[PDB]
Amino acid sequence: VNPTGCARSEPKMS
Amino acid sequence: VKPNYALKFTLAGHTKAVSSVKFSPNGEWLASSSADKLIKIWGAYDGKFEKTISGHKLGISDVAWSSDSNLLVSASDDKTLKIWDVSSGKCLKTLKGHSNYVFCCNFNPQSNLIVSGSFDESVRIWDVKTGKCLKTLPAHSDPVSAVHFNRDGSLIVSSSYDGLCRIWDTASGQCLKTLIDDDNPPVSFVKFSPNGKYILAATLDNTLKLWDYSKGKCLKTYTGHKNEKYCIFANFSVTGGKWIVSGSEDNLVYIWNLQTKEIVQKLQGHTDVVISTACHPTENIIASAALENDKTIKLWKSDC
Repeated sequence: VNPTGCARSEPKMS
Repeated sequence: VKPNYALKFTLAGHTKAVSSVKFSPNGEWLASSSADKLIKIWGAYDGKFEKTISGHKLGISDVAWSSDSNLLVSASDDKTLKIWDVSSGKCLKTLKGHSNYVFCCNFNPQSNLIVSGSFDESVRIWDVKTGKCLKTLPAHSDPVSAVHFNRDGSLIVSSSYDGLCRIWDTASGQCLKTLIDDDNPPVSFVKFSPNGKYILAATLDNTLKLWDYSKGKCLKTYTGHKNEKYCIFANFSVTGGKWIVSGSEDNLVYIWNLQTKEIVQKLQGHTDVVISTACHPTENIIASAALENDKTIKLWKSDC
């Protein structure tokens, strides 16, 4: 899951 | 003459990060999507709350209007898109097929088709009436960050963390052109320009670029903001002075002169990353929205 609740609000991983 | 965007309204109600805001083509409404699984509708001129639209099982990353302002489509972590009737607030269709989070979406100008991009690295083209997928494009080698139709719907531009922008023939699904960078930073947003001949692309090295589609090369570069972590929307502002507008990871809205690339305004007020901005179709009005520490949408108006 995306902890923030959606993909767009999740910071991109390296 | 430089703009003087000033805060007029702050729109509260989402309970998690806002992900996307969009003005209806008729100028009457603003739609917002959020990580809270909700879509909200607000008055475009005064930010007056109108309604909440619900149904997705997980958070939503994007929402978009049909040309006649009657329909919305949303893209969700639940791996689906939903088509909504705005007036009734009901879900007309659930578009199933993606195998990972759906990230971005748009209607074509005719609004008989929807295009979507997903973390499954594909672009899909859907029939609005039947709710069924027409084409799945093996578009990219990494998540698809944005999808947009050109002005007659004959082309789709897509972007990806793979560093590519690709232009697709809508009718066949085949690739027409790939826009290439030696340095290849992840591309986080793309959109065709108001005149149809340029593409605006954001990359996660704090840069926006205006590409000449025909020639396949960069014409303008805009810098000064912060963008290394999120897929932040950008816009052409055309109702007054000709600007580029974007959110930023330093919590500001940036406005550049399109031609000179100079920053002409920075809008201060949000308390988290400004993930999304939109420009009103006829008035000098900007909407902005922010991530979880803020979770509000702001409406700004300029005299020019």
